[PDB]
Amino acid sequence: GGCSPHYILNTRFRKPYNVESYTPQTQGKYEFILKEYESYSDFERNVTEK
Amino acid sequence: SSHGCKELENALKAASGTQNNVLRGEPFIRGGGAGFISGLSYLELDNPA
Repeated sequence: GGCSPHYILNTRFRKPYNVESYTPQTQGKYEFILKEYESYSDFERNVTEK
Repeated sequence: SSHGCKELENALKAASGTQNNVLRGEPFIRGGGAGFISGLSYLELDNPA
């Protein structure tokens, strides 16, 4: 039977008998992580004898 | 006549550089259409608002 009104936006849906709820609980979570590392090492040595 | 030289040079040029650059962020949203949720929660690094 059913035929209770269920809507999402302007569209209307027939809920199956088995379903207690299907509901547009709408959420969004975003995560950005960026890790840049640099190291450099330089060693010049000179030795001169005359 | 006699002559004698001893001559020496020693040079050390050490150097180093480092850089740490770290960026983080987390938009979060509840409510609104899932397309607008995704379109806004995506972090534009030039405008985090």
